[PDB]
Amino acid sequence: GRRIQGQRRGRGTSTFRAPSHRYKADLEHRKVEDGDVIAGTVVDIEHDPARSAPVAAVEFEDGDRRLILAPEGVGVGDELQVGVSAEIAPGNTLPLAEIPEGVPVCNVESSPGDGGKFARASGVNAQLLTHDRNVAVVKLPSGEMKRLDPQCRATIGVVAGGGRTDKPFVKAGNKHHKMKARGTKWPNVRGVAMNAVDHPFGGGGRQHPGKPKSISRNAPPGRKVGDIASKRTGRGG
Amino acid sequence: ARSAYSYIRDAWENPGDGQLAELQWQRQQEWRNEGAVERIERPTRLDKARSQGYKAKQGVIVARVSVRKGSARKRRHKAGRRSKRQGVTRITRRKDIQRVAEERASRTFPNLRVLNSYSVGQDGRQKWHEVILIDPNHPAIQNDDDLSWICADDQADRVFRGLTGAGRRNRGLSGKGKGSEKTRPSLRSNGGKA
Amino acid sequence: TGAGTPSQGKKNTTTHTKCRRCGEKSYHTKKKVCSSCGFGKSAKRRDYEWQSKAGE
Amino acid sequence: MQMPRRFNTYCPHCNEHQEHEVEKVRSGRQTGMKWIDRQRERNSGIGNDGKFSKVPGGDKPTKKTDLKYRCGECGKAHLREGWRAGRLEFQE
RNA sequence: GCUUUACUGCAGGCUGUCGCUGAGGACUCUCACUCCGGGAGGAGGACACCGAUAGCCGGGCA
RNA sequence: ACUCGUACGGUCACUGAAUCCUGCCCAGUGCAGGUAUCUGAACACCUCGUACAAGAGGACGAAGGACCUGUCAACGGCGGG
RNA sequence: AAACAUCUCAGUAUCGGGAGGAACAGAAAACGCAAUGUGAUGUCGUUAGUAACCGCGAGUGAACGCGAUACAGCCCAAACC
Ligand SMILES: [Cl-]
Ligand SMILES: [Cl-]
Ligand SMILES: [Cl-]
Ligand SMILES: [Cl-]
Ligand SMILES: [K+]
Ligand SMILES: [Mg+2]
Ligand SMILES: [Mg+2]
Ligand SMILES: [Mg+2]
Ligand SMILES: [Mg+2]
Ligand SMILES: [Mg+2]
Ligand SMILES: [Mg+2]
Ligand SMILES: [Mg+2]
Ligand SMILES: [Mg+2]
Ligand SMILES: [Mg+2]
Ligand SMILES: [Mg+2]
Ligand SMILES: [Mg+2]
Ligand SMILES: [Mg+2]
Ligand SMILES: [Mg+2]
Ligand SMILES: [Mg+2]
Ligand SMILES: [Mg+2]
Ligand SMILES: [Mg+2]
Ligand code: NA
Ligand code: NA
Ligand code: NA
Ligand code: NA
Ligand code: NA
Ligand code: NA
Ligand code: NA
Ligand code: NA
Ligand SMILES: [Sr+2]
Ligand SMILES: [Sr+2]
Ligand SMILES: [Sr+2]
Ligand SMILES: [Sr+2]
Ligand SMILES: [Sr+2]
Ligand SMILES: [Sr+2]
Ligand SMILES: [Sr+2]
Ligand SMILES: [Sr+2]
Ligand SMILES: [Sr+2]
Ligand SMILES: [Sr+2]
Ligand SMILES: [Sr+2]
Ligand SMILES: [Sr+2]
Ligand SMILES: [Sr+2]
Ligand SMILES: [Sr+2]
Ligand SMILES: [Sr+2]
Ligand SMILES: [Sr+2]
Repeated sequence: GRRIQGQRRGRGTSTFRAPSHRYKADLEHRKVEDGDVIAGTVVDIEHDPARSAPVAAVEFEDGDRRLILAPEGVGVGDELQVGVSAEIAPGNTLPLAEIPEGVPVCNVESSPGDGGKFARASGVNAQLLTHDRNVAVVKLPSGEMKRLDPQCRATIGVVAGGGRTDKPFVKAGNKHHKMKARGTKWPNVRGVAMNAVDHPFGGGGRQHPGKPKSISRNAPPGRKVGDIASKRTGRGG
Repeated sequence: ARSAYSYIRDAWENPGDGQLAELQWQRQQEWRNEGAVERIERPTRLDKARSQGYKAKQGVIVARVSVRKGSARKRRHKAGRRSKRQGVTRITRRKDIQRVAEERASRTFPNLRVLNSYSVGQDGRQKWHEVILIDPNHPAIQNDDDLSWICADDQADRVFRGLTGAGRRNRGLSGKGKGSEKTRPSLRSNGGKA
Repeated sequence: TGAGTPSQGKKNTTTHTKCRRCGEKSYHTKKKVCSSCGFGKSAKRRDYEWQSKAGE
Repeated sequence: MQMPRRFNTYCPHCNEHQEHEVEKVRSGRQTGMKWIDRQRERNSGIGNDGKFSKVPGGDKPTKKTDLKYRCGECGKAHLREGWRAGRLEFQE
């Protein structure tokens, strides 16, 4: 047959690329020598094209102007801190070790100094649970208990823009506009609606996959479609 | 009496034992951080180099080359093939890695000609070889009774035509009798069946 | 719109031009590569054994 | 059918009639060192391997008798044409 | 051209084994190697990645 | 490439606005999990064989299968008497 | 090969790299008319569709030697300095 859409994606051609030349910045935490003697002031709030959420421009003492992953409740004029001794307040960044248990945080680093990997989407947040000298236990947005190096930095509070998902797109045109700001091919043609040559589910007088949808983890690309290695399907049981 | 050289030789018969073992463990760490072709002031295996024609003289150059380990790096057939010509994984190339190394070295030094080469070990993902190259345009060499032969026009790009020692062995030219029916005087003249 | 005559009217783009190296009107001014002699692609001159009968 | 375990018949070795014992020919074990064994290895590789990719044929509804006839006095056995028999049971 | 529990193979994935690969049927360590860090250093660690091979799946492909 | 992206994400599929609803079936096939025992390759190891080798057999046994379980908004099924 | 998978077409077509006026080969860890024998290497004639290979099918297919052509043999590494 012909390569399926999922395979065309990988070549990274324009149709599948994100409009990076239009993106603003990668909200990674600032790098501090130590001391925590680094503070800045929120100079403005902006829209982040890549995440459909707001971001805050901060001017730091040492003259560095950078965009930051803003939690809810950060406004212009406010002063933020980044360091071990940073004050424990919304919008401030410091290593999990310094963060008091039971405090919601976002933009959590995976490995100390990486800049932040977890809980960055609209209105989300990780929940710092257990402390220790060897491991900090955080509960990520998906509900998974994650063991992290207490040296991993994080921002106090939940991410701005919460509830974005509560409003329906209502029309195709709205979906359209959002999709144009992401690395995605949209709209979506169902596999069952294509010719046999174009997809494992194509072909047949009437539409229907001529096979079970749960595909094995070991299936090669081109064949791994439908419900990948599902542990189960449906709503029952 | 035994030459000092024999000691370098004897050490390399078991690169995995004794002091040499420790040297390699140390060295490779640096080699891994070096490029594909690094010129070096002195041969790592002196006895071997001198034995192959090396000399401490103007116009004589030595370079270490590293190449990825393993079989062929081939792309599967995009057009129709009978089962026989569909193989991809276990297919290996006809040139040994040392030959690939000699050619890369010679490319790096367009004006020099490959004299010979030898192995200096490998790790799990690559192999290293040092190559002796000669400057056919330098008078110190044009006047050498042992090396001036390499200055002849028909010796230009000798490595690319299989005229190296590694080249000749790889072409099945070692044997003078049985088994060399299709290798001598050339693979091509014998229809390419050797 | 038909792929024939009506679609031919839209053709006013310049692609292949006289080549600096070989003189043929084959220098693709958008790719900056000569489809005839290889200029812009290779220092060596574009050539192929299939340009003639195999035994000639 | 039934078959006597022993009986008098011609022994082509003694060249005279003598008592023989009948036994079903038991398959001898292979060594894996015969020419065919080496050809299979030399000629099998990537892709189809010709004859070495063919798999065992079928069966006939009934097989022919496959027996050994051992002379009771010289100890040597001889073979004979077999005959189709659904089952062969020896008497005694 | 297309399909599949047609024949035969080939990619690919999973898995064991050997090499990379070190010290003291379950274990500790650090020194290769890997990752994070601007750096110091941190995390991991003879595993993983990679080379070789073996079994399984394998119209994704011929 | 996705990705200046991080589960309020984005990948893979099915259905196709709202409204009222969406029953029964896990035997077969698919996926997934488990698994005392059974089966399950090669290297190493042991025996026989060979002054060696080919080779024969053994022991150990990974995934996988047998076997058990989960799963139909998974392929599909919901008859005759 | 009256299908076709090994095999064949064929190391052919075509592609990458490179030298010369010619290339390449070449002074035996050879040969093994087994010898009290030959004596670097191409090439030509022959050995021969022979030996060998092969769904032992279709097909593929040498060498030593011999008669010729032309002839040519040397230089390092190390030992000791
Ligand atoms: Cl969306
Ligand atoms: Cl060269
Ligand atoms: Cl019988
Ligand atoms: Cl002779
Ligand atoms: K063919
Ligand atoms: Mg960022
Ligand atoms: Mg777009
Ligand atoms: Mg659709
Ligand atoms: Mg259609
Ligand atoms: Mg298909
Ligand atoms: Mg349907
Ligand atoms: Mg429909
Ligand atoms: Mg001298
Ligand atoms: Mg990196
Ligand atoms: Mg097909
Ligand atoms: Mg419709
Ligand atoms: Mg035919
Ligand atoms: Mg020739
Ligand atoms: Mg036939
Ligand atoms: Mg042939
Ligand atoms: Mg011979
Ligand atoms: Na060169
Ligand atoms: Na063979
Ligand atoms: Na067609
Ligand atoms: Na079922
Ligand atoms: Na035919
Ligand atoms: Na046909
Ligand atoms: Na054959
Ligand atoms: Na004679
Ligand atoms: Sr980042
Ligand atoms: Sr960064
Ligand atoms: Sr279909
Ligand atoms: Sr249900
Ligand atoms: Sr050149
Ligand atoms: Sr139209
Ligand atoms: Sr018109
Ligand atoms: Sr136009
Ligand atoms: Sr170019
Ligand atoms: Sr050409
Ligand atoms: Sr073979
Ligand atoms: Sr095979
Ligand atoms: Sr039958
Ligand atoms: Sr509806
Ligand atoms: Sr089931
Ligand atoms: Sr002569």
